[PDB]
Amino acid sequence: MLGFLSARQTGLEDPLRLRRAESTRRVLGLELNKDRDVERIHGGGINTLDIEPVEGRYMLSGGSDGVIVLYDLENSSRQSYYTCKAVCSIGRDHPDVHRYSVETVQWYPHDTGMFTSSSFDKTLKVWDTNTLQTADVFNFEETVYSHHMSPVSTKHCLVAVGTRGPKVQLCDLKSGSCSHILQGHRQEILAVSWSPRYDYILATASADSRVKLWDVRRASGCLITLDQHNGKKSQAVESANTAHNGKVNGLCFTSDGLHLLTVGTDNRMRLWNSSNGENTLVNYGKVCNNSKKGLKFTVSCGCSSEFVFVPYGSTIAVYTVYSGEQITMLKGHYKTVDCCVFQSNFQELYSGSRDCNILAWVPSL
Amino acid sequence: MKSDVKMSLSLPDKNEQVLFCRLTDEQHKVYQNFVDSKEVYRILNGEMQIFSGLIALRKICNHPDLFSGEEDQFGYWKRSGKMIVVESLLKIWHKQGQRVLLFSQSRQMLDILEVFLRAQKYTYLKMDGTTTIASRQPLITRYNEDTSIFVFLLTTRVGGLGVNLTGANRVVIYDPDWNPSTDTQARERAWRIGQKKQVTVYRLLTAGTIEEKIYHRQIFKQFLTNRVLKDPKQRRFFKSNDLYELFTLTSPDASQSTETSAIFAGTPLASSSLLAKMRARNHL
Repeated sequence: MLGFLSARQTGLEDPLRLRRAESTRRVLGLELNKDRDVERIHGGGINTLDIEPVEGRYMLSGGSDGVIVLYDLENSSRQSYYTCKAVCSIGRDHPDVHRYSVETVQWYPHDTGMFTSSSFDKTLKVWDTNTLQTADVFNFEETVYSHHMSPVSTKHCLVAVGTRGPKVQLCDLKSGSCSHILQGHRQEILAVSWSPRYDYILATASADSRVKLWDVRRASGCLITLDQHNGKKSQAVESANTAHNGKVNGLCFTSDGLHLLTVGTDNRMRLWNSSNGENTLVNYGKVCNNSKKGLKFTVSCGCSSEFVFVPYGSTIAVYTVYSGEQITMLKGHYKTVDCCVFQSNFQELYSGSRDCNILAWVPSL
Repeated sequence: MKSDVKMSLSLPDKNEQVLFCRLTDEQHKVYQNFVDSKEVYRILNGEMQIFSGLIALRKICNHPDLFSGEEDQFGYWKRSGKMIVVESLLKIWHKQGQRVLLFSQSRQMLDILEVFLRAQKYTYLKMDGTTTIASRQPLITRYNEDTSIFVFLLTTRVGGLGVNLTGANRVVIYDPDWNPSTDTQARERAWRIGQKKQVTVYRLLTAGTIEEKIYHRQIFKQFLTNRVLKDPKQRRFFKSNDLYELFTLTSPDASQSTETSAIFAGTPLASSSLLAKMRARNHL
């Protein structure tokens, strides 16, 4: 590493080299945090986490008990040991608390003054973070499994919602229009994710073992349907062209948005060319998941090699996205891990699981 | 609309009136017998289709001879008040030298109006659904080119959309329809681009009858379309029960004003604009 510092000082290597190499080294040295703790307030398992995209300071967490906790991740104390204190809380005494489990919570991109939370109580609530009051509510005829706002859209502000209905809802936060729907799936839509690269590209994964990419501006259904075999087993499109041999319960675009990682209940993760949905045949081995709802997993950013952190039983499996090589198992949870969210500023990880714990993984040394 | 683009093209002024034509006493008796007969009672019980009762009352307000079935032949114009007003308007307009469009949704009452015009000495021309399509264009042309034809007979829904009837000056809609658009098209057909003289539309209604409620429904649908398409904020005109109950007869005695006039008695985002718009829409 002194070689890295010397090369940076002498201009031999771009500082990009040191930055991404050290980010990768930090991610590889991920371990149970020696001096850090997260305050425990959820009475039930944490189903979702979200660190705000700008300044990466505050973290939302939705629990199976319906409460939403807002934590400050910064060590505002002077000690090396600190607990991520809870700033705010939609608790059981809040007038607008979710009646059932909160399954997805997401900070509004471009601004930390608002966030959103969808629950199995058939509601997508939009909260003002300052007053901590519901600015809006969208009701659905069937329970919400996931939702996502575009991390890129300066123009549109649509929330793509996947419920147990076979339709992907698009709720306009600009003047409230939840009527827009996308047809083409056949069972519950367990995951939805906007492309970080393209403004109007949305990937939706449903229990019909299919993943569809939509240009929501378009009037002609999905753009691409992901196919495991890319055409080896080709059939007229009524039941073929499946992404997995089970329910596809998780989506994640890579950092650049040029590839898509789909995890399904066939104990398989697959990497897809996001421009034509071709399977890249990256192996990843066996990725154990049996979740009946959406599975939240994230990818690394700002590193020499991209990593993907997938909940794997009661562990976090870290894989290399483009080679599939298994990095490691982060092993500190006592029950199945529901979500993991990656802090890209310091290569940190926060994992929420059914054991009512949010565990922080920090690079060692 | 023709509000922003009006300055580019010309448009002669258009005036419109809704005449409220009292029922004749025989017509009034027939209407009251029908609204007291057991058929409308079964309609109110839901045991029979209300639609036949609607058609029957519309027939009664058009002319009793439709529903019931010298100076006593078929379709005598003295037995329906709307035909009295058509008598007066046709006579006055012929003395004025104008040219008339005579509209009616019913082709049977269109034929009754033809027989009435033959009983008078008005020259006229008829075009309806029974005329062959290949000979529709000549008739219109013959009406539009000369003045020796006085009144042209239509139903609101015959011909292609907007058949060019320009030589007409006055237009009378003999009976209202359920669709606002067919009556709007009826009045629009005379008053189009390249209309030389001021065109006025007279809608003929029978007050306190089914026809008044048909006109009320027509205005209500027009209001709904306008609210959806041009501006949501709109002064509310109607009552839910009065608008929907349409099997009664309260003919005015001129002591109290008509129902229509009683109803119309007065005449990237920076997450704060986004939040402001959300809370604004939600407080409403």
